[PDB]
Amino acid sequence: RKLGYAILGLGYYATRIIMPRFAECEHSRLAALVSGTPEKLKTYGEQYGIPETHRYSYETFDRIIDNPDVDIVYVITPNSLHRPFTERAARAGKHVMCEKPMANTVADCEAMIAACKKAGRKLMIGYRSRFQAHNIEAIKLVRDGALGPVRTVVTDHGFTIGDPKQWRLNRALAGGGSLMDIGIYSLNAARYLTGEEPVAVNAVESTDRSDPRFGEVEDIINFQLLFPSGATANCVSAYSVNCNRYRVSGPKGWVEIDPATSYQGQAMRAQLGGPPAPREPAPQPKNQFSAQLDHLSECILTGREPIVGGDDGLKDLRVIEAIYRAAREGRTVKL
Amino acid sequence: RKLGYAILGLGYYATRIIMPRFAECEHSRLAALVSGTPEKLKTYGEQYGIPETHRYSYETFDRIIDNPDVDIVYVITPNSLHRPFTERAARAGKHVMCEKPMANTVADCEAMIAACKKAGRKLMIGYRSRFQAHNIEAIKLVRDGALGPVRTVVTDHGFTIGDPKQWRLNRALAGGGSLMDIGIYSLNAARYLTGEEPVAVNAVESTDRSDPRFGEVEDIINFQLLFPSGATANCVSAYSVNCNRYRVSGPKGWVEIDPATSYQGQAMRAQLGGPPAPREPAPQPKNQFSAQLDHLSECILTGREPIVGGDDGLKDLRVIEAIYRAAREGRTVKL
Ligand SMILES: NC(=O)C1=CN([C@@H]2O[C@H](COP(=O)(O)OP(=O)(O)OC[C@H]3O[C@@H](n4cnc5c(N)ncnc54)[C@H](OP(=O)(O)O)[C@@H]3O)[C@@H](O)[C@H]2O)C=CC1
Ligand SMILES: NC(=O)C1=CN([C@@H]2O[C@H](COP(=O)(O)OP(=O)(O)OC[C@H]3O[C@@H](n4cnc5c(N)ncnc54)[C@H](OP(=O)(O)O)[C@@H]3O)[C@@H](O)[C@H]2O)C=CC1
Ligand SMILES: O[C@@H]1[C@@H](O)[C@@H](O)OC[C@H]1O
Ligand SMILES: O[C@@H]1[C@@H](O)[C@H](O)OC[C@H]1O
Ligand SMILES: O[C@@H]1[C@@H](O)[C@H](O)OC[C@H]1O
Ligand SMILES: O[C@@H]1[C@@H](O)[C@H](O)OC[C@H]1O
Ligand SMILES: O[C@@H]1[C@@H](O)[C@H](O)OC[C@H]1O
Ligand SMILES: O[C@@H]1[C@@H](O)[C@H](O)OC[C@H]1O
Ligand SMILES: O[C@@H]1[C@@H](O)[C@H](O)OC[C@H]1O
Ligand SMILES: O[C@@H]1[C@@H](O)[C@H](O)OC[C@H]1O
Repeated sequence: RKLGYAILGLGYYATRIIMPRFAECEHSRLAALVSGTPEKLKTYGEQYGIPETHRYSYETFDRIIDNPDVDIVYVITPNSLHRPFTERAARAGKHVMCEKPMANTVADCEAMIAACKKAGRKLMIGYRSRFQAHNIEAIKLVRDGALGPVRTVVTDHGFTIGDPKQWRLNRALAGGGSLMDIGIYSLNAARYLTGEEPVAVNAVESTDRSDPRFGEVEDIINFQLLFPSGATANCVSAYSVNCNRYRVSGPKGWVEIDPATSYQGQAMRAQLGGPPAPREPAPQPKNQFSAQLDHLSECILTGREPIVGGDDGLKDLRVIEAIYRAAREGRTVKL
Repeated sequence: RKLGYAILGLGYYATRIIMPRFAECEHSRLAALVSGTPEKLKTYGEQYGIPETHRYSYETFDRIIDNPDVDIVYVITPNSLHRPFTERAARAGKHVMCEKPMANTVADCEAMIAACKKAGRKLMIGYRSRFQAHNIEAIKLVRDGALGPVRTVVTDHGFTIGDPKQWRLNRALAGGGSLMDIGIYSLNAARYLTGEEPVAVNAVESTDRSDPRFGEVEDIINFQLLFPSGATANCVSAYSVNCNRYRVSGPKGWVEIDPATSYQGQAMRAQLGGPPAPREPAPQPKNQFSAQLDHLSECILTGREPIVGGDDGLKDLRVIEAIYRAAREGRTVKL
């Protein structure tokens, strides 16, 4: 009925966003905590009724293999740590939910996929937008042919990042800048809205290296995608402006969401045979976070593959590598 | 005090949009008609009370040198004809308003500029948006520092073009496809919102050559611009989707208009400190078309240079050549 989650990395997303949302889950429960901060184990163990036997440090984490209440490890650490904790979780016989971006590189994703396959365990990447009501509505409008063939996707993701000392601005822990953290939503959306994989990539980077935030990673890196159908995407990724939106357009009309992939507050507008009008999406059973959690559990219960498996995360990293290359080399990169 | 316009090329824009707007002008009046269609000279000549003496064919147009009621010739023909009518107008001692795109090529714009300079006559390009209230307001917000430094401009212009036989879809008359006709608004806006000129250009083209519309010119061509300040732009140009908008963003906020550069219907939304909210622009004394007409007239009366002179048209054609080249060569073109 309910599979047990171990949450690993008790930072902002784990504690403010994910852990409260087991409340609306139907097939998932909070079973264990893994943290490098003993104080957090006490604080959250007490809040959520997690016994000391089900609390782990990073030093004792591998012992989770012996805990049958844990089915899934949800890795919610800085990006460069996704690969080793995923592999350790897999060797501990656990299924894995891994936050985006999946890892720093293509090779690292391949390694993760291989370790989970070797363990005979499922791997899913935290693309919660695939469970969000408005995003699902947009995807379905496209698939139903409401727009005709997709011609353009224009999508902007970014926020004004603050503290220079934080791990996202540290290349060794983040793997890269805005593209790794928030621009990936633009890429991921261009992919699920078209339902295609890009065959050509352009990119331009713009970073003020005198800014205390941007000594190591990039601020803005905007990119263009071409798809086999002829569909195109213009994407923004930024750490110096606030944006969160996409519009997908075809000859028969368009639909947009703004904000598109935020935690809440989505608003959709469509232009489909008349002037633009607000469009309310079909109701979903539960919020995107609880839905994401239950999706992995239900896949395990039914022996099915997640809609956003390791291969989806790998496909993003492939294009991300090409985006960085296109900007570096000032040429169109073919995929 | 009103200067006399001769309207040349009595097509849709001239007769449906421009000529009615002489009504609200304070320094411009309709003085003459130039047309290759005799019945149009009679119909519009009678409607606007233009005497037969002030009606010209393309054959007799050069005689306009001897009409002192004509101060300005407004060229509103297919693009490929902008240069020769502008040059002939200049040699007739007339100032010239020329519709966008200025001409097919950089070289042609340079020739037009030289001809008007030789004549000692002013040349202005029909970038009406520079006189439109919402556009003026966006520029003001940028200039006044409301956004901080411009980081991104995301702008989409396109419409679903119809009849395959029209001159816009004929290379010899149009000089190019969507970029020449409607994508130029994206480019022009990126330039006047930043107040800068691009130093690097990326582009991607997507055109279905089996479509009856697109045997000769491009459908979609999207492009990226990098500016000296670090500002960036992502732009759509399209003949197969409907769009008309821009958002300009900086670290302190953003402002967008959708539709941005239409004949009417502009709506502005801004995010400045708090949630996105409607913004009403400062009122303008008259509509963008009358304002455009009077601007050239007032420049002539006061001995000032137009804010959108020939050099602005030239600057757009320089980037347009670079956009076409970047798409063709699949590399970043430097300017
Ligand atoms: N899908 C979404 O909407 C979101 C996804 N994310 C993803 O979640 C992951 C974490 O993001 P966020 O929670 O915002 O990051 P935080 O910095 O808020 O928390 C990160 C946690 O990882 C653990 N950690 C382990 N080693 C380190 C280390 N060397 N340096 C810093 N922290 C370490 C710590 O938890 P402890 O103290 O328990 O060891 C730390 O609190 C990232 O991969 C991010 O991309 C983030 C936000 C939203
Ligand atoms: N600023 C704006 O908002 C707009 C600008 N424009 C610009 O105005 C110009 C014309 O646009 P539009 O008025 O829509 O085009 P139309 O086809 O509606 O009018 C074109 C006119 O140019 C004259 N002309 C001269 N030679 C030719 C030729 N060989 N083939 C066809 N027409 C010819 C004709 O007038 P006659 O019969 O009198 O010779 C024809 O009616 C273009 O440069 C376009 O980009 C257009 C629309 C909006
Ligand atoms: O002029 C616009 C008005 O018509 C409305 O749409 O609200 C915003 C304004 O910019
Ligand atoms: O980023 C981490 C922060 O989320 C946590 O609260 O304290 C430890 C830091 O490493
Ligand atoms: O209950 C949550 C608490 O555990 C966390 O520390 O702060 C966010 C709250 O929503
Ligand atoms: O728990 C984390 C610890 O393991 C790391 O070394 O420093 C950052 C902490 O958040
Ligand atoms: O930095 C955060 C990013 O990691 C998340 O995925 O999207 C929201 C951002 O605030
Ligand atoms: O041939 C041209 C015709 O197409 C236009 O409509 O009238 C002007 C002529 O020069
Ligand atoms: O084709 C037209 C283009 O020329 C004009 O500038 O913008 C409106 C479009 O309809
Ligand atoms: O999109 C294609 C473009 O790349 C090519 O050069 O012109 C033909 C189009 O089909």
